[PDB]
Amino acid sequence: LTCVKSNSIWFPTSEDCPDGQNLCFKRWQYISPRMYDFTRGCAATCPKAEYRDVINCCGTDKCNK
Repeated sequence: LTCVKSNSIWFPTSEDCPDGQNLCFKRWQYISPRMYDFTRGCAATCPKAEYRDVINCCGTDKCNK
């Protein structure tokens, strides 16, 4: 599986997922009313979304743009 990857170290790019990580995720973490951290990458499992920790996942190549 290949996913879009973007985080504190990576400008948007693509990652070939480590074996056993078969999900691509998009995640938003609340910092303040007008600020959040947006990240993208590979994952093994998808936790439930919450208001301040919003996540969605998918299992097709680069489906997490």
